[PDB]
Amino acid sequence: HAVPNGTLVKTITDDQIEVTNATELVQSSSTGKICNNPHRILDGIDCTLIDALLGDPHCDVFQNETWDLFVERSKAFSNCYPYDVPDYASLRSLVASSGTLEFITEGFTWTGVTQNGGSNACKRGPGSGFFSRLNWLTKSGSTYPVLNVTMPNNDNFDKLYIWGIHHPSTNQEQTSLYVQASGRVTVSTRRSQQTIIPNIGSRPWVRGLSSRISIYWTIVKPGDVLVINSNGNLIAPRGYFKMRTGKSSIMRSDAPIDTCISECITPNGSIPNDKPFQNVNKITYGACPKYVKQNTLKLATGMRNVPE
Amino acid sequence: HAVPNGTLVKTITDDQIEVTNATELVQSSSTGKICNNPHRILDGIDCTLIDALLGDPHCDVFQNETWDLFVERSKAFSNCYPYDVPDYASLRSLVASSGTLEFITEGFTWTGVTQNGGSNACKRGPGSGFFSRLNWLTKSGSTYPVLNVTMPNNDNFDKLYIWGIHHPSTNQEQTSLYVQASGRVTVSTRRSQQTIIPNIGSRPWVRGLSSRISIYWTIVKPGDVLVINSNGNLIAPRGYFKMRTGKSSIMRSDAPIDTCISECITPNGSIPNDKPFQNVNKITYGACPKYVKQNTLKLATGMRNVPE
Amino acid sequence: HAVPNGTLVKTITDDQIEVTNATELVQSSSTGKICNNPHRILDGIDCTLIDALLGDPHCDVFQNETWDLFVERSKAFSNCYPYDVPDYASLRSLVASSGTLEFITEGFTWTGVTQNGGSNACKRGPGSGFFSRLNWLTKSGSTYPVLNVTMPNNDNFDKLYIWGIHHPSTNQEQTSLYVQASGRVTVSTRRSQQTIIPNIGSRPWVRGLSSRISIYWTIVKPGDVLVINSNGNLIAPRGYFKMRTGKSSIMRSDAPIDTCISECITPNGSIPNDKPFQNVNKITYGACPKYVKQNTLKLATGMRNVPE
Amino acid sequence: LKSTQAAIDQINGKLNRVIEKTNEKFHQIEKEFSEVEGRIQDLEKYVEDTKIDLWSYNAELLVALENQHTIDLTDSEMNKLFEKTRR
Amino acid sequence: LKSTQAAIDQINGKLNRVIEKTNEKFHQIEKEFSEVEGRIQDLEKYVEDTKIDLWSYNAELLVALENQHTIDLTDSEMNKLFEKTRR
Amino acid sequence: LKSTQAAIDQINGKLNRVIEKTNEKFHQIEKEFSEVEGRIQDLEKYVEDTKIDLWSYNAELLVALENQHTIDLTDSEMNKLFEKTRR
Ligand SMILES: *[C@@H]1O[C@H](CO)[C@@H](O[C@@H]2O[C@H](CO)[C@@H](O[C@@H]3O[C@H](CO)[C@@H](O)[C@H](O)[C@@H]3O)[C@H](O)[C@H]2NC(C)=O)[C@H](O)[C@H]1NC(C)=O
Ligand SMILES: *[C@@H]1O[C@H](CO)[C@@H](O[C@@H]2O[C@H](CO)[C@@H](O[C@@H]3O[C@H](CO)[C@@H](O)[C@H](O)[C@@H]3O)[C@H](O)[C@H]2NC(C)=O)[C@H](O)[C@H]1NC(C)=O
Ligand SMILES: *[C@@H]1O[C@H](CO)[C@@H](O[C@@H]2O[C@H](CO)[C@@H](O[C@@H]3O[C@H](CO)[C@@H](O)[C@H](O)[C@@H]3O)[C@H](O)[C@H]2NC(C)=O)[C@H](O)[C@H]1NC(C)=O
Ligand SMILES: *[C@@H]1O[C@H](CO)[C@@H](O[C@@H]2O[C@H](CO)[C@@H](O)[C@H](O)[C@H]2NC(C)=O)[C@H](O)[C@H]1NC(C)=O
Ligand SMILES: *[C@@H]1O[C@H](CO)[C@@H](O[C@@H]2O[C@H](CO)[C@@H](O)[C@H](O)[C@H]2NC(C)=O)[C@H](O)[C@H]1NC(C)=O
Ligand SMILES: *[C@@H]1O[C@H](CO)[C@@H](O[C@@H]2O[C@H](CO)[C@@H](O)[C@H](O)[C@H]2NC(C)=O)[C@H](O)[C@H]1NC(C)=O
Ligand SMILES: *[C@@H]1O[C@H](CO)[C@@H](O)[C@H](O)[C@H]1NC(C)=O
Ligand SMILES: *[C@@H]1O[C@H](CO)[C@@H](O)[C@H](O)[C@H]1NC(C)=O
Ligand SMILES: *[C@@H]1O[C@H](CO)[C@@H](O)[C@H](O)[C@H]1NC(C)=O
Ligand SMILES: *[C@@H]1O[C@H](CO)[C@@H](O)[C@H](O)[C@H]1NC(C)=O
Ligand SMILES: *[C@@H]1O[C@H](CO)[C@@H](O)[C@H](O)[C@H]1NC(C)=O
Ligand SMILES: *[C@@H]1O[C@H](CO)[C@@H](O)[C@H](O)[C@H]1NC(C)=O
Repeated sequence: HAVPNGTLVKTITDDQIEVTNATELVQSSSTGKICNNPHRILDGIDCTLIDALLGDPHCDVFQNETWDLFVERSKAFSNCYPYDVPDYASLRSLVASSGTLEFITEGFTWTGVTQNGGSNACKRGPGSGFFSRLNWLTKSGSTYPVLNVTMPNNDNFDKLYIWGIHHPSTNQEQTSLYVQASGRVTVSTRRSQQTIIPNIGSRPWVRGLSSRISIYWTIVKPGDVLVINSNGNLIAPRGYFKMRTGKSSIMRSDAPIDTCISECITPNGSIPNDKPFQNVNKITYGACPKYVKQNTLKLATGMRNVPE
Repeated sequence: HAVPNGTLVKTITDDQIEVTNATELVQSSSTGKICNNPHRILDGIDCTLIDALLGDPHCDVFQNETWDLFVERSKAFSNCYPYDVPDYASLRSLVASSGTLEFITEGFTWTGVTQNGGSNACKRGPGSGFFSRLNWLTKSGSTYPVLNVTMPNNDNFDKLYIWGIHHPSTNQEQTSLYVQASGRVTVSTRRSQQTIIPNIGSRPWVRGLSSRISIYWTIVKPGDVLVINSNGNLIAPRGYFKMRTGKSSIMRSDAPIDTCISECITPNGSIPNDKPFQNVNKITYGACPKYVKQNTLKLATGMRNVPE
Repeated sequence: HAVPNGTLVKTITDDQIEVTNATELVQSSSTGKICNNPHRILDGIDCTLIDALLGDPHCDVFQNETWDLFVERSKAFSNCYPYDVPDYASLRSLVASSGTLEFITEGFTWTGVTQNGGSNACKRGPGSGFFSRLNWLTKSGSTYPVLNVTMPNNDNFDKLYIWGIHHPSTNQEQTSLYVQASGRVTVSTRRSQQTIIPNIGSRPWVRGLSSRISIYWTIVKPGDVLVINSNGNLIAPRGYFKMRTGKSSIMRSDAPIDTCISECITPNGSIPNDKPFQNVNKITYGACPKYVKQNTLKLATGMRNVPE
Repeated sequence: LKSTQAAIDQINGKLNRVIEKTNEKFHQIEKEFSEVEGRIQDLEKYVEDTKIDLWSYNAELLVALENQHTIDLTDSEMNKLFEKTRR
Repeated sequence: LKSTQAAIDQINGKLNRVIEKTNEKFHQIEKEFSEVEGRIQDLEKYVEDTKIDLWSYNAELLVALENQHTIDLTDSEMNKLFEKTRR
Repeated sequence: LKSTQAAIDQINGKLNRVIEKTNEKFHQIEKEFSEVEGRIQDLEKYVEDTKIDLWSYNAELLVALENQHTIDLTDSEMNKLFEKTRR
């Protein structure tokens, strides 16, 4: 047979041969909307994962939450003490792979030092505030004594600990906040030990302040022991985080949420996975087809069209 | 012709076509035993390569040895001074690529300092001991003077030097062991120079001790000169190691040894290399076929079986 | 038809089949000469790109120059203050990608400090000299005061700044050159800040000197501000460099220059790009074919030769 | 009639064959960067660019070959029917 | 008789062809980590996983195509002999 | 006469097809080191060696398949003409 309108396709023999029918396997575009079935989607509208972990006052709603794919809108921003995340991508991908916020409190002993320090740059309401998961340690009266907190792990899983080192602006600020002229904080496990010394200096004035905080994290295995030694400029944890293993990731997006049931999520929306290839994006999540650079992969589905 | 029992194979035309005969090119498993022909196999039963290099008392038998493929049993363990290998994989692969233990002694001059220090954590027999290739330098009487040792290279090959920096536990230990309140050790060649300063602090008590040693290595080319400067906390070498170029590698294994002659060695045993593909493991040594993820690659060796 | 002399080619069916004619698509060799059309070729005979940037006295001819492919002869060498380029490849590839030497001077204010320091190791003629783009800052009379210089970016492009930190040999040299017993130099932008402290010590005596200089670079975006703070051992810039985007690269070569017009340049000379594959080299520039490891890729261009 | 259903079986087997999932990833290397970091940026971007290029190549010859086989079969049966009609 | 020895030559050439060694390695990247190190672990594991996946793919189409050619030849000679028997 | 010009069209289309540029690079990873740096040297050399090996493989099957198709067509027309001569 023959038809008056064929379809032109690419070959190795000739660049464009005409056959009676073809197919368009490549997915061309997305619907624009991301939707949360069967995945568990949590919308971090104005705060990213790290701000949810520290406990920013404007995102205290996200507590003890789980998720399957966290989203990060471009409108996210911080409203607390200025900070820096040394090797930010590693900890971001680590916390993103867990997918939970099960924070288990722990009883700590801080002798001779004043806890729960706050600043007006992190007002949790009408008064001064701080982070929910961290505690600012300060001197009491006339001294800041040396600390040596020990915590064991009698469980059968891993624990995550977060802590911070305070960098003052002037030496007078350091001396008035910690009687010690110089600071030093050592974290230690039976196999991993680290030591941090603060850096006095001027930083770009952000939100009306030049002092800084540097955050670090530690992982404790079953049977391991965590020891903390300090003499000044330490932000101590209030507990720990339980580690899990699962299919959890992150994806920066700005698309609205819908109710469709779909296993393929892209930053530009959702797409059906009934096709072998797509050209919407490389960065995908879940069961999503191969990424390519060609949007016009045609597959001849009929005999050669030789009209009369 | 036709047979009543054909063989089903995968195709692109139809998923399972029946032909009269097929073959099973993929190697399916190993014999379980590794065996040492024509390769030279040396069994590091309870001590790895680095412990053989430092000269642990429990593996003084492995001296001046050569090999073609060193093995590392999971039962290996150390019985000496606690240590840390900064960038361990690099030096491990470097020494593993050489394949020899030709240690050539060298005459060194250590003025005003007491040599050959030992500790009860490394008892080589009934008394206190140390490493065989290293020397612990200490003060003599009332001082630890500055050291500036020099060694040339009049040969036509490269030399390997190993050294260590001692991290005490307390400042009193440092002062009693080296009158200098702070230490510093500089290694230098005509193109490569490094400087290390010890770190006083408490470490996880291992084998009843908190002090530590950090090992470093240096390569000297023909015509180059090695200069060592020190003022405290230095573990000096007793000689050097000659570098060679050959086919030497390492493989962690727990399989017993046999007397086969075979050119393909795997951690799970030996396999014949009369086939193009195998699915036992990716990590191989010597002439070994391609690694794949499919154990059922069938190759049709007969006509299509169309029974009567 | 049939011919008495066929051509043997590789197949999958049989290893060597004879046909009537074949072709030799692979380019086999080069002419040996590189030539500068339509590309703009500049010959760095005895000075590389970095020496052209610093302004070495023996290559003051290359100033305010542009190029399309800079060449680096193996006979290049430096004749000035000994130096070190921390992370040399990054800055080399960065400056190589620009392709211009548009250096725009800037008015700087250096209060209380003596500028334009020179040494006999960089004689630009009969007397002592220094780098053309850098200025050596020194004390004036009895002090070296702290410097806090600021420069904005009111333009719509990026600016490149180069600076250096001086490492003296002895503490007496430092004190006599800068009254401050210790040095510190901080570069800062609104998003990038760095701090460098000199290192007093002995280095391999090169050209009769042990002191050293370490170079660093900074990029300033439109609307950004560059702040420099110093208290000793600073080599300040005299201006900035404008950044562009284009097809500019580098290639180390020793081939002479000709007048051919060709779009494919290789370190071993030029080659025509009328072929799909070549085996001269993998490092190419411009429109150059695929690199392979086989020089004998024959393509059968005739019927099978079956002689009578 | 036989040729139509035969060719239908052909392309439908080809389709339900090539549409297979062989890719499974949860978290990958960071493609985007905001500033210039150094050599590690080169390593990252180079490996991922080579990966995407090689995958595109694989896809290219996949479709090329499958289309080629469809041609071979359709033009073969075409000359066969032309022969049986021009006896 | 001719078809049997011909097909034998076919598969035996195919065999002694595809069994070639083109891989030579002495020491490679670390495939196995004991703790979490950082981004370098991602780089290492990703490049080696992409390598093994691509090699498996290469193998896949190798066997696919060779089996396809064996089919084409065997069914071609099959219809040829069926024709010469059904004259 | 028809077969000669037909085969000429075949190989000339094949040629002007396969000679395409799909590679564009300005600056790449360092292929040459002067001293030993560490793990980053392994990463660099391994990724570039895997790249060159995979490209050589791609080229290999490219020429293999194209030569195969040229064979199939030429021997097909060969037996066709032998048949029409041996009527
Ligand atoms: C701060 O707290 C930590 C954790 O408790 C202290 O570390 C512990 O110090 C004790 C000192 O007796 C260690 O005990 C010793 O263990 C070694 C094991 O080789 C043994 O040979 C000694 O005889 C002794 O039993 C203990 O192992 C060590 N670690 C833990 C987890 O307890 C640290 O000393 C404290 N620092 C201070 C006092 O500020
Ligand atoms: C050394 O040079 C730097 C570079 O300018 C100086 O940093 C600047 O310090 C001033 C402090 O007066 C900052 O001005 C601030 O502006 C805000 C907004 O009006 C105002 O609320 C603050 O009270 C303050 O005036 C200025 O932004 C800052 N420049 C930069 C780069 O941010 C630094 O002060 C100099 N060192 C000395 C001697 O101060
Ligand atoms: C520790 O021993 C090493 C090796 O002997 C010393 O290195 C060498 O030191 C001498 C004396 O400083 C250098 O000689 C110098 O030559 C230059 C150039 O002519 C001259 O300007 C200097 O005044 C001096 O005469 C020698 O070059 C150097 N090794 C090299 C670079 O090859 C090292 O100095 C000793 N410890 C010290 C003193 O720091
Ligand atoms: C899938 O999401 C991406 C995320 O933005 C969309 O991105 C870009 O596409 C535009 C259109 O040409 C480009 O100008 C941008 O450079 C792309 N951003 C990149 C590559 O980071 C993409 O369009 C979406 N897919 C579809 C089919 O719309
Ligand atoms: C080759 O040696 C390896 C080394 O252990 C064997 O390893 C594992 O195989 C078991 C069986 O499924 C898996 O559960 C493990 O996860 C494998 N270990 C890995 C991948 O590190 C392997 O079985 C041996 N080959 C054969 C054919 O037995
Ligand atoms: C293209 O330029 C390169 C640059 O030197 C030439 O290089 C080498 O070729 C010789 C000849 O066998 C080898 O011994 C060297 O090891 C090669 N150098 C390398 C690989 O860095 C090359 O010969 C030139 N091409 C041609 C066709 O001459
Ligand atoms: C294109 O094909 C469609 C589908 O049959 C047909 O309706 C239309 O008339 C064709 N157009 C032309 C210009 O052939
Ligand atoms: C062409 O193929 C598509 C499926 O790929 C099918 O839906 C369509 O009906 C076919 N065209 C005709 C005219 O049958
Ligand atoms: C399977 O093949 C073997 C080999 O000839 C034969 O002995 C056996 O009877 C066959 N079994 C069946 C169920 O056809
Ligand atoms: C099938 O092939 C194998 C070799 O691949 C051979 O050993 C065996 O004898 C063959 N089967 C028969 C029935 O000949
Ligand atoms: C090889 O081919 C050339 C080209 O026709 C011919 O002149 C020459 O005689 C041939 N040589 C042999 C030995 O066949
Ligand atoms: C063989 O082919 C080449 C081009 O590939 C052509 O120049 C040459 O003339 C051909 N040989 C003959 C005998 O025509």
